[PDB]
Amino acid sequence: HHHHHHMVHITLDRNTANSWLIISKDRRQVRMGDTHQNVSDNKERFSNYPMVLGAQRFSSGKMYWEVDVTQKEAWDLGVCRDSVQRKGQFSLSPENGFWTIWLWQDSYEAGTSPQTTLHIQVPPCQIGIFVDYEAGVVSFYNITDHGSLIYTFSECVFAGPLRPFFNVGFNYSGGNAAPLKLCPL
Ligand SMILES: O=C(O)Cc1ccc(-c2ccccc2)cc1
Repeated sequence: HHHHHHMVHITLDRNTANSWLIISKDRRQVRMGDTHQNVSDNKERFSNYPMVLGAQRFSSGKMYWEVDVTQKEAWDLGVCRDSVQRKGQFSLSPENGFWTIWLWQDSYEAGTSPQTTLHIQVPPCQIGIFVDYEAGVVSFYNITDHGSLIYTFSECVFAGPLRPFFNVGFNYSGGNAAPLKLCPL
C-alpha cells in the first residue's frame, strides 16, 4: 500500500479507559493492570472489557496509524463511532458502531456480524489501520508481511465522528500482559 503519507499522531484518552488499564506518560502505550488503577468512575469508561479510545476525532479525510501487538494472545483494533455504548455487554459490529479486527485463540477475525475468518500466513507484530472517511473504507495491513492487506470494510456507514479503538484483552492465561503500542511515524 501507499497510505503511509496519511500518517496521524494518535494518543490515548485516559478518561475513556477501563479502570484496570495503565496508559504510559506519553499516552502512546496501554496494558492491562493486575488490579483497579485507583481512578474515579465516569460515564465514558468502558466497564465490561479492557477498552480505550484515542483522543483524536475524525469526520473527514484519510488517516493512517500503526499499532504494535508483539507477543499478545488477544486484542481488538480499529475505529468506532464517538457515541458507541460504554457500559454493559455488546458485540463489536458495524451495526453497533465498530469497524474492527481481532486475535482470539490463535485465529484472526473481522468484526462483521457474524464475524469473518481472516487468512494470515505471517502472524503480525504491527498492524496498519487506514480510514477514508469520504469513501466509507476501513482497511487493515500486516506491517510484518511487507504491508499485505488483511481486511477491507467498504460501504461503511460511519454516521458520526470516528475515534481510534483499542482492546488490550483479558489476561486470564498469564500470556497476554504485553501492551498495545502506537508506533512512531
Ligand atoms: O448510564 C449507564 O448505563 C450506567 C452508568 C451511569 C452512570 C455512571 C457514573 C458513575 C460515576 C460517576 C458518574 C457516572 C456509571 C454507569
